[PDB]
Amino acid sequence: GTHIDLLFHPPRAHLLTIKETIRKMIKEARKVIALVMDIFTDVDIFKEIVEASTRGVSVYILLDESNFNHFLNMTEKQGCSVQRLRNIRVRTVKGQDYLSKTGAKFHGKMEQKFLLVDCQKVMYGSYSYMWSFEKAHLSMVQIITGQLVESFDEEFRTLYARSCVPSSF
Amino acid sequence: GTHIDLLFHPPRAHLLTIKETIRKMIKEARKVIALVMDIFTDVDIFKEIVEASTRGVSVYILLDESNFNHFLNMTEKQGCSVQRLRNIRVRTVKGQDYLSKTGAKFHGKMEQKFLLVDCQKVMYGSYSYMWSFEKAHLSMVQIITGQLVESFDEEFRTLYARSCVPSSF
Ligand SMILES: O=C(N1CCCCC1)N1CCCCC1
Ligand SMILES: O=C(N1CCCCC1)N1CCCCC1
Repeated sequence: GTHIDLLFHPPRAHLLTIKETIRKMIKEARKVIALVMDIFTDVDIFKEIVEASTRGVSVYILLDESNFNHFLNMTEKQGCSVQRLRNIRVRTVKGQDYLSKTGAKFHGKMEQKFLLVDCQKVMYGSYSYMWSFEKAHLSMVQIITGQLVESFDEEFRTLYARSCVPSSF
Repeated sequence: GTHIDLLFHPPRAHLLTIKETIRKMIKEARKVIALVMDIFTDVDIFKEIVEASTRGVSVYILLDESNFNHFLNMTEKQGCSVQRLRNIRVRTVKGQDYLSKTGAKFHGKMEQKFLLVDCQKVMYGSYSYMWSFEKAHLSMVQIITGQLVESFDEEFRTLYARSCVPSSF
């Protein structure tokens, strides 16, 4: 009871691009959007998310901690104060703590990305929401429906519990 | 007609780590191993692949072109001339060609990571074969059996057709 389609960028034998399919999923959302992403600088996908939030959709966004200031800078350059949108909550996730060769204390990255809409559909894969994924790289995603969506829901809730208010806020 | 399980690193309720499951999948290979990977520097996984090849398994490895020298540096440190193992073929894959504002022509990366064994089982996800994914980062994979495996086989063949002999070789 799980169904899976594959999409690629650049595209193959499918009608829509990965980015057009991301916009579609966000426009179709009626209740909740849950996003986990490492780098988020795409202005067009951000605008879709904000519009969803003005419609009354609750939006929860989990970003990798090291790269967060790239997202904040984009929203500021768009003249948005993302802090003030009540229907969106943005929080950061760190990787593991570790000691380097020299004994310094660092943390790694959250290498996870997926979009979960209305607890019924997931896009999961290697596509990051930034210009380099449009113009420079090859990538792929899965569009997932059915029972496996519950597992993504559970994982989102576990990451949300770990996540923190961004230090920049 | 597809079954999918999830594994995480650091590990959650499941018995084995991602790295232990990779070693397992390789040891269980009877005919063919097909691997697509962005960076490969983990010696223990490389030892497993070489041992599979000595028992007559055919091994096809596709590596992101921009990161290839990290692999080559590892195999040489280990005292292995990988280009002399006839049951292993290593080839590189480039991202898209694009032109920067300075005019110089560059290419991006292949952002794709999966292990396909005997045309029957796939490990797909965000885990790269390097020390940072053991000690520093949070990552996840899918373990896939059934009809979806066929789509991974098609994609492998498509990337293999695109791929090139590495310039060092
Ligand atoms: O409403 C949700 N969930 C439904 C959407 C997918 C999984 C998360 N959460 C978000 C995290 C704070 C607790 C409520
Ligand atoms: O025999 C294979 N395999 C590829 C797909 C998974 C296993 C079977 N190939 C490798 C790619 C070039 C031609 C032969």
